[PDB]
Amino acid sequence: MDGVHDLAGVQGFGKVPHTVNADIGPTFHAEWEHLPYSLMFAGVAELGAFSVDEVRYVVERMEPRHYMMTPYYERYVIGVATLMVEKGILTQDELESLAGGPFPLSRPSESEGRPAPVETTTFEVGQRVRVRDEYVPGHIRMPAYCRGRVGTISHRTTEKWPFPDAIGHGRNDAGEEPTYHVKFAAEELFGSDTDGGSVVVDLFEGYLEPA
Amino acid sequence: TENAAPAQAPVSDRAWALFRALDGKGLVPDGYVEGWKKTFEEDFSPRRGAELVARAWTDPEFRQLLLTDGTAAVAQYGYLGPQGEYIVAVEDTPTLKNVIVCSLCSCTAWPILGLPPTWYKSFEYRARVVREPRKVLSEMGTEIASDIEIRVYDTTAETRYMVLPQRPAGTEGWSQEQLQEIVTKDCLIGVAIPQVP
Ligand SMILES: [Fe+3]
Ligand SMILES: [Mg+2]
Repeated sequence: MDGVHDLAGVQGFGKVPHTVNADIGPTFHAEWEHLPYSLMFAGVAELGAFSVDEVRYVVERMEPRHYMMTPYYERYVIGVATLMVEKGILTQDELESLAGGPFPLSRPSESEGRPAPVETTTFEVGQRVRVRDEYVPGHIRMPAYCRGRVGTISHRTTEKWPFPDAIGHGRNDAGEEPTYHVKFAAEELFGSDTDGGSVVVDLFEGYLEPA
Repeated sequence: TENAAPAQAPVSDRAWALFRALDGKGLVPDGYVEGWKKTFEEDFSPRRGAELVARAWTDPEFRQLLLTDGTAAVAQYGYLGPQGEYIVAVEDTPTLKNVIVCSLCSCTAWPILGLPPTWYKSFEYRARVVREPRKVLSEMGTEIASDIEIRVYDTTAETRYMVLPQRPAGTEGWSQEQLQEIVTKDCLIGVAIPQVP
């Protein structure tokens, strides 16, 4: 999904609000902040109602201006609540009654997702690969800066996982694929307009093709 | 107004409403969220990654395991966990500085780095460090010379990373505890270099 959440490479932001080893304060800075992760794991591990990938996608589905003005942990309150309503476990009515006020949720998905691709290749370390020039309106774990670009394999994982573009939609056809550490030169991703050296993206097999 | 925020109840009230809606239906086991809060606050910690770095710095055999099968190395300490089940450690060298981000959200090796800090989840870091990591680190207080390659790892799938920083001069002969003390959270994320007094 080419949403505002795909922020790498966006220009115009100011300083990162940190200097090295500065005080970051407690793990939680308000008494509710442990609830989004905790209730995510209840949903995943206790209710079996959704996957972690579906949490990433529902946060991607926040209305874009809503995403941009909402603090991190509140985005996950909104996302987990949205999933609980979408999966039939809760209603928005009861959430607003308990909350005492409006509780707008993420927007409905505009894609049913897609299966794990049928034809892929097992790549070896050192091989050159290109990121498939594909547009996916639902969930995908490919930041757009690497779409269509060429890099080299640094690592093939020794484990496999369900394809995000399927399991992020709760589909039954996510299969399993390894992922690859793909090293891109900074100039391949941003031309002259970078001060970096290389960028390594961890890309599912189904996002890649031989160069 | 145009582009105005939607009306919303205070976030605390929304978050506790989500809790009560689920707990009222018997879907949240007793002590379940309190259990997680304690795990997040007390067990997941950058002191674990510091311990791993200090071990690597004084034990070449472990250093080699950590760099080739980070999962196995971490498991020897019992530090695998949620968002830290497949670990890859990346080593800094005299010509290479590694830095980690999740540009798409906040993915972090929770059990050995701790939950990410607010700044790591900021739009500023997420947007900028992939494209201008040298300038970002400089602004953050870390100068990386022109002759050093910077390599940014974007945590886009299930690999969870930790940086193995270079061991600084002036620590020869230190004990593992002494070494652990100068490996901070920011060292493990890669935006800081360990400092010697
Ligand atoms: Fe993330
Ligand atoms: Mg975009």
